[PDB]
Amino acid sequence: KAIPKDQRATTPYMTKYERARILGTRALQISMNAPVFVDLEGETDPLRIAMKELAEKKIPLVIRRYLPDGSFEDWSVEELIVD
Amino acid sequence: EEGPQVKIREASKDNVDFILSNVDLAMANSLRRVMIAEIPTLAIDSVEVETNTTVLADEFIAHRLGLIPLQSMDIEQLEYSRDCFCEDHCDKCSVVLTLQAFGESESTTNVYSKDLVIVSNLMGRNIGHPIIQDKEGNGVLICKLRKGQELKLTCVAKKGIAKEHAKWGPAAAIEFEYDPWNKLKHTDYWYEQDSAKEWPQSKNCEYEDPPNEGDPFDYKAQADTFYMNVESVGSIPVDQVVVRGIDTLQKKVASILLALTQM
Amino acid sequence: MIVPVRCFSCGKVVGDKWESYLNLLQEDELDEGTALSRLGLKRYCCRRMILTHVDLIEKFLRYN
Amino acid sequence: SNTLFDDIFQVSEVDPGRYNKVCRIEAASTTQDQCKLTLDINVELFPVAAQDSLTVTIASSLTRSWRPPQAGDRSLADDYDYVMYGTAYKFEEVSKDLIAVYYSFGGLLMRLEGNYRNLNNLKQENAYLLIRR
Amino acid sequence: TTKIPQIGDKFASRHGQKGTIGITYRREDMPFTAEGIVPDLIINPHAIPSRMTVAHLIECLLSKVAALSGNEGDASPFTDITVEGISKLLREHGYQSRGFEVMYNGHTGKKLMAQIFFGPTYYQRLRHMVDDKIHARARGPGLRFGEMERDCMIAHGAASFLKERLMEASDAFRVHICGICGLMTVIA
Amino acid sequence: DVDPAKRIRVSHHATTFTHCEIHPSMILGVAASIIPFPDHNQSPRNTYQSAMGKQAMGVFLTNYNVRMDTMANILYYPQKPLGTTRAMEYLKFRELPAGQNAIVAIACYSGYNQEDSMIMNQSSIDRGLFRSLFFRSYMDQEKKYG
Amino acid sequence: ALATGNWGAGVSQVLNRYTYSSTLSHLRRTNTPIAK
Amino acid sequence: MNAPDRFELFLLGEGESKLKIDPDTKAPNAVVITFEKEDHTLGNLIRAELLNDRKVLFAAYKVEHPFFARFKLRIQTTEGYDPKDALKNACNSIINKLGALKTNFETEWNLQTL
Amino acid sequence: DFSARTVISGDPNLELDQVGVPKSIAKTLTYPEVVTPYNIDRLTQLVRNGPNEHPGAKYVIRDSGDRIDLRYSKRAGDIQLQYGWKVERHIMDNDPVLFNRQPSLHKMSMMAHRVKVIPYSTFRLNLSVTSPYNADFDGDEMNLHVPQSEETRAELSQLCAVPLQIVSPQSNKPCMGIVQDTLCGIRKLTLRDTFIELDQVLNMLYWVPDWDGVIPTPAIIKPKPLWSGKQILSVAIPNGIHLQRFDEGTTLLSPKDNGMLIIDGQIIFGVVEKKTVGSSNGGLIHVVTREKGPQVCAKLFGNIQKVVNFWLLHNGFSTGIGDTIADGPTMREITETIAEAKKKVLDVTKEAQANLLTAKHGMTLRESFEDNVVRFLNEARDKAGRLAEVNLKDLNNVKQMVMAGSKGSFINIAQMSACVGQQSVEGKRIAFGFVDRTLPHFSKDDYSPESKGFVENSYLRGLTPQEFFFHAMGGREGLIDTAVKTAETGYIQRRLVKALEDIMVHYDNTTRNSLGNVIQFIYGEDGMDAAHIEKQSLDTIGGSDAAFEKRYRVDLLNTDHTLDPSLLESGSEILGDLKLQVLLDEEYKQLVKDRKFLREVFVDGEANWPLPVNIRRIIQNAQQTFHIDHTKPSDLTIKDIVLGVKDLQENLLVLRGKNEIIQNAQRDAVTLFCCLLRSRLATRRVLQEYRLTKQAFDWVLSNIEAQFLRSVVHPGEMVGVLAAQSIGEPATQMTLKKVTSGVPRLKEILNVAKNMKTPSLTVY
Amino acid sequence: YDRKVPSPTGEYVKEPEWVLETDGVNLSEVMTVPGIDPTRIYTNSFIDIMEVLGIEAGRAALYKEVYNVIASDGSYVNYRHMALLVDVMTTQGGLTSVTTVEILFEAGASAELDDCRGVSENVILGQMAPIGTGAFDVMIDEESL
Ligand SMILES: Nc1ccn(C2O[C@H](COP(=O)(O)OP(=O)(O)OP(=O)(O)O)[C@@H](O)[C@H]2O)c(=O)n1
Ligand SMILES: [Mn+2]
Ligand SMILES: [Mn+2]
Ligand SMILES: [Zn+2]
Ligand SMILES: [Zn+2]
Repeated sequence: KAIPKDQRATTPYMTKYERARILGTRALQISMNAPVFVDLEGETDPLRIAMKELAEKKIPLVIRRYLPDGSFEDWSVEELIVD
Repeated sequence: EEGPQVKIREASKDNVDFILSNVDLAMANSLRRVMIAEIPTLAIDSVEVETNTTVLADEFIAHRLGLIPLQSMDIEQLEYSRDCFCEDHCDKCSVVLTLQAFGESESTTNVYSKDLVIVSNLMGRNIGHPIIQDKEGNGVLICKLRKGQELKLTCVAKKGIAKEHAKWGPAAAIEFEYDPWNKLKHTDYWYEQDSAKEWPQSKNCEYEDPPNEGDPFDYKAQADTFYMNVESVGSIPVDQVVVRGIDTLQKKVASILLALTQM
Repeated sequence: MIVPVRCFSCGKVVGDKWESYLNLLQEDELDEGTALSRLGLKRYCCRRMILTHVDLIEKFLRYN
Repeated sequence: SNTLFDDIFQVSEVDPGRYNKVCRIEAASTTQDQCKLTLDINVELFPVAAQDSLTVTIASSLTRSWRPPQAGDRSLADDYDYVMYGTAYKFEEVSKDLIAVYYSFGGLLMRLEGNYRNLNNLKQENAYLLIRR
Repeated sequence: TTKIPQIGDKFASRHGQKGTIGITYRREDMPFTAEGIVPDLIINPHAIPSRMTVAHLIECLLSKVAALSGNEGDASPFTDITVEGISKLLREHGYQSRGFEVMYNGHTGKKLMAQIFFGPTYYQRLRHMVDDKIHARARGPGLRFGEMERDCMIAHGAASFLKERLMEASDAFRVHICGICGLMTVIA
Repeated sequence: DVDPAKRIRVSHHATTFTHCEIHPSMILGVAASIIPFPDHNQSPRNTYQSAMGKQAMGVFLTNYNVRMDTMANILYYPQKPLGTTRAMEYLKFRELPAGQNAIVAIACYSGYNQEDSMIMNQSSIDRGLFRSLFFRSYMDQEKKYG
Repeated sequence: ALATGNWGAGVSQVLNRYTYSSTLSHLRRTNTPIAK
Repeated sequence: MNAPDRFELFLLGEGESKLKIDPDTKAPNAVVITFEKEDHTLGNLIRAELLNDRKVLFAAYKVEHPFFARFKLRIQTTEGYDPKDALKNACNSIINKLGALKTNFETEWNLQTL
Repeated sequence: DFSARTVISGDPNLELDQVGVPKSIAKTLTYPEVVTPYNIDRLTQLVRNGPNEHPGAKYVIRDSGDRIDLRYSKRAGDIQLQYGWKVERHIMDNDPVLFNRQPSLHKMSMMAHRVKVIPYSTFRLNLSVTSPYNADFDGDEMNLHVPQSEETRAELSQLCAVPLQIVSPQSNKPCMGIVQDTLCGIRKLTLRDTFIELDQVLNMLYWVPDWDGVIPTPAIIKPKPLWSGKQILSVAIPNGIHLQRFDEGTTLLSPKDNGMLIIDGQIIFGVVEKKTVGSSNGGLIHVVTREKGPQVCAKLFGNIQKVVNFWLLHNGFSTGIGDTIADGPTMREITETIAEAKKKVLDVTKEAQANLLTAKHGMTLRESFEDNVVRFLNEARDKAGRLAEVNLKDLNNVKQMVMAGSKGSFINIAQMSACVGQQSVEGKRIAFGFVDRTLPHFSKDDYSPESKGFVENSYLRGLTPQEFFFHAMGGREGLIDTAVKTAETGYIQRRLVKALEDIMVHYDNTTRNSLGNVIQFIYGEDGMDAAHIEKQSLDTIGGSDAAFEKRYRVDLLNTDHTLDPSLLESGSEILGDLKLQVLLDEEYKQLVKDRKFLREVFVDGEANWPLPVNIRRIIQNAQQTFHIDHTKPSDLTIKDIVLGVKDLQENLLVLRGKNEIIQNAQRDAVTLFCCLLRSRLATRRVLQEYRLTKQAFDWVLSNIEAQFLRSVVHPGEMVGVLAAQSIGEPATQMTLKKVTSGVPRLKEILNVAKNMKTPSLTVY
Repeated sequence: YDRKVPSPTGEYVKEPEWVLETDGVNLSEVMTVPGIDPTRIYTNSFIDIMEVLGIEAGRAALYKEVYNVIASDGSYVNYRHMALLVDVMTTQGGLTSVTTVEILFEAGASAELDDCRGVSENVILGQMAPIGTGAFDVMIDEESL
């Protein structure tokens, strides 16, 4: 049941867990010859590639946070702060 | 003859005590090491057992075989088996020895290493002979049998270096010391009540002048003299452990030169 | 089982001294440490080699 | 490029406590009622006795490798016996209306009380120290 | 089979501390005494003070005498044997008397700043060694992953791992399902 | 006038003994009779040794050659301990020992002996220190109740 | 019953022969089944 | 087993060389050679002599794990001076002083009885 | 499945996060890697090598799902890989894998490591991951697990990896630190007198893998170039690390070479031992992790080891029978010390034996007597040991170990060298098992020392028969008490972890169970992660009323109580200023109330409590970073400070809801950090203490705020398990008064036992 | 006993006090005796704490017992793990201890609803548990350039 982009109340920061899932979801795909979106400035290693992706902010996924009552907030990779 | 200086103080077939003088610790130590690890020598490194009715297992005896020191004074004229174009072994890469023994007597019959027969062509290079130094000319006890008990064996010796297995090594212990008074302070002496009461004077102190209790510590000194003493097991005479030692160094370092050249 | 051929620690051959060690004691009546020094085994490593061998073969050879 | 303090001391005291090669000299100025030295010294490379006395200068040269002697076979911005190189860690103990600046030589420590050289002593490390006998 | 000692095998003195061999060195590389004696074995001092195994250390001092003098060294319990006396005798045998010796670094020849406690000590090989013990089960046609190993991985947050390692190979079968009556009743 | 190095013992405050022990060292059992100086050890340790000695390798009997057991471990080169107890005699430990007298250094030298680990001399090994025989026997029966 | 340890059970076991004194020790053991 | 055969401590694997020489990035006039199937015996000796050479600004070696016989020696030198040149220069003295010594020895031994 | 198990060994040449895997174990385990034009060349070489040569491969699978077995496969040497095929390749250097020592009682017993392929047959580890796995090298074996996909690889390296587990939440400090050898030696290396010469020096420098190549300059130039141990360690400690510490009379000239002080990554003063380099609250490994990050920190241990074990390999360290001997005079003083206590017990004896002893209140006579002779005998034991400890020298190698931290304590010296002491079984002297006596070598009714278990002797001297037997009685008691401990302990641990396993933090910051219920309305009452929290002192709380007003009151309107103008540029110009005064008086009022509040929360007065954001450290850093002259007024103004600090408060956020409810929570959650705050960045402090500039000041604060926000707990963490493992694991290292204690207590707790063993009221 | 208490000038000082400590427990009644401080009486029986002073006071006594255990061994566990535990034991308001087919039949007749947040549930089903890295979903970002 969905929570509008304004009014969102959870962290704007990426969590460790989200980042670990992201990079690995992505590296699974780059390891299955999916197209990539960044410059390969030498890299062969799919995690690594993905982590340059996540730093240049070109990973187009969205994290859907459920709250404990069935409600959710959708935050884009692009947006989440990575500390 | 300018440079590193020698000074024998004893010598014997078996030992050679000396003093190196005007040289760095490192070269000293390196000579040390080479004597211990890298000087070629001869030793059983293959044994085929036709028969062993002995009370000892085959590997057991085989091992003991590799340990009996074998004449090695012509060992530069022996190629390493792995450099020789033979298939396996032959007379340019090996001595072959034989061992047979049957417990003929009621009482127990010893197998010693003089009971080792060479079988192969030496080309008149003095190698392979079991080395003998006991009164009785037995050399080493390999085995023992009871009446009815048999052992038959061949062995192959090969040239080898103690890095590879210590059987191949020529030297036995090698004394080595420097600064017997303590004057460099390279070591700091543990004690209860007094550092001199309690530690023994090395014999190597006479040769060297006690320090004098005013004399403020000498920051410039180096390690220039060393007291060694090489002991030979016998496969190679002694003076020879040292000269061949010197010499293996010097080839070590020249392989380095040749390979700057090939860069 | 049988004298070992060399000192474990120094390499000195020690396999050629057992006969004698034992003749030095039983025939010329030396105490174990003057004996061992007669054989030239003067570091403690080789001493221990002679001094603690146990000739088990002697008991193995009693079986037929 | 300079030198920056320099004076002559009286040594009140030489404690070696617990160490052997190292000792802490409690020295005075001949001149000033006010300016003091506490300092650590390698006694084996430079012995020092009760009441001996001392010529002491902090200086600031003659941050790149180090290179052995050779420059050192003529170029000696030393005519001393004893020279350390340390780092000021100071506490401007700024105490009473006299200074104290701190210095550590690889851990052999120093400390100068006084006042006339506030507009003198490097805020900063690069600080050598020199002694002749 | 003959079992040559290796890295991994176990050893022990008789004072109730074991070790495994961590690495072997050949003789050149060991530290040596001026007499050119070198150790068969080097054990760490940290193993000592907290175990309070002074028997070890006296066994080694009495053993050194006994080898140098050719007598059996009386280690029985409850006698008048004393360090003092043991050390006495060792000193008459020209060693310093608490069993230290100066030793030299093998790599370099140089002497060692501190001296070393050095002496024979009766060590036992115990059964039960890294060849019996090494296995590695990864199929083709302990050693597990229990509740407590799960719980560590839930503590880390590692859900993907926890699913892969706990799954079946038992294939994901697919099924349609009513969204009112959740059952597998659906004619597809 | 006592030997400052001896242990304190507190005397016979006794005129009525009726007996005397034969030897205190008889309070021990078979295993702990093999530890040297166990009166210089913390108590638990004598307890672990009394176990691990049961795992050491020596010569279990002079007959091994001829038995055939599941498993057996005989060391190449048994030596008798430089330090023994008087109880050993009776336990024959000198005759069928389980051990060898290793020259041991106690030292930090490289860091590869940390945390109840040891550096061993490969040359020493080369020349046999600690080597041992191992035997496994396998059995089988024949046909049965078919 | 010699074969099993069937009696009180572990009453009979196989003689240890690891080492001579482990044997002597085994022959000398005791066991208490089951307040300090 | 998983033990590497002993010969590997003194003899070269297919494909490997006695030296590899590599330029140091850290600092100028600096190299790191890595010597295979060599150890301290050579390593500490060449090293020690590169430091009797006054155009030698740095020298040092190490075996980075004791399982492998390989050592790595790093020479840094004054501008104008190839390091490789310094290693010949020092290999050269070594061979010289030994030269010597074998001679002072071979002599001192004849002067001898037993 | 995809795992192996061997014997582990230690190795000073591997990094913290490595694991050596024998090659034969690397050839058995496999990872499925997908052909892609990034790897199709390596994969191909691997295929050509095969099962039996490592780097190689055991299977290739195609499109179809057909499994090509390279050992058998008549075409094993002729395979042309296609894109999208898979290759099950052996594992190889740098693949992640998980390594675990059982029993796995907390999550750092299962960490992810970097493979290093090695010869012989044991898994090998760095000495400093030892402690968390509670593993050593007399036998222990460990398991290793190989992850099977890319996701799974990424989990393991981005959350379970070694380096990430340096600092643990269990106790809000490191769980890994320098041990054993490198400890013994890092101390010896760092003493006053330790100097090194250039040959050795440069060999130490080269030994640090990322030394920039610069020979640092020697602390002695003059007779000799001689560098100190200090400075060479210092090469390993990276730039931008600052640490200070004052031990019981340390000063900035530490006579003794106590404490520590370290600035810009160089040691200035103090010997480095377990406090500095061990796994200690506020020490270098905790600092560097935080200031520079996990990966650097985990390099540091391996640089430090590099260095120091180098050095220790050349220096040497042993111990011997000698180190336990104390002086003939000392042993005569020990012997009397002991004699005196036996006389005191004798008079107590006679005294009881004439009935002139009194009990005091409900305690029997005999109990009274026992309690007294056991005080006496232990006070002996102790005095005798302190005696020994004093007498032994600095060069005493046992002492050198205790000194450093690496191994041994007092009681050790004591028992070895001076006297082992009273033995006891269930809390009492050896009891009369025969009738009226402890052994038949005594007469009846004997309550003396020797009769009931004192052991007079040391281990050096050896025990008597009687002594011997009563120490083994004692001994035994431990060996049973330790199996019962270990088993009681493992069952609690597994029930607390099943109890708590489902609690998690949710993206509301709430902590809840698998039905949603709330257990905590925000995790930990503060919403932090306990890895990020450190012991700081809250300054307002302590101190006299006078001294708090010196330190914090600014009165602009008084010429004694304003800010001197050398503090501050604006300082002339604000004297007498009325309206700055009204802000400053509101700052103070707040500091005042802060002091009342806290003193109600910690009624005791304890000042030091764990909080997130180490502000001292930050200020220390801004002081280094901006080259700060203590000798010129600052350009800060009153308001930059005082509003500057107010404003920072509003952005220290843990909760983020628009309504009032969440806002009050937000404010209550940040209360205690806020008081530290205000205390630390009060006006007079900022100026007269810290001396900050404007720039430095504004750096302070945007630092405080990123650090704060990065401490907050992350949603999704399973804090339940955590909790339980943190309470459990330490409950296992209880292997060890007249209230029920330790594990059975804790059994009586978690059981909710109607019928406790010692129930007690304390009445004031 | 010594008790740190602020002094008139503000800084904390020791001030001894006598204290009584008992074998056996009657809190409701001893609380009442003249001359004691009832605000500060304690007991290591948390049960009784709960029964005289209620759930919250019980929860604070329980913490304090668990922390005592842990610190008497001389170790240190951060607050929030034992605070967790103790909240767990007191959240239903009383002190609750922490220490197949049959079962499913019960579920059936009770209409058990299993939330499917656990790990084993989720393994049965072939899925990741909504813990850690499972506690959100990830979706393809159609909203981006
Ligand atoms: N830092 C320290 C200090 C001491 N010990 C110990 O020494 C005692 C006995 O040693 P040992 O039996 O060898 O311990 P473990 O090696 O753990 O025994 P095992 O591996 O056979 O289980 C134990 O109580 C154990 O605490 C330890 O692991 N770590
Ligand atoms: Mn252990
Ligand atoms: Mn262990
Ligand atoms: Zn040939
Ligand atoms: Zn020897």
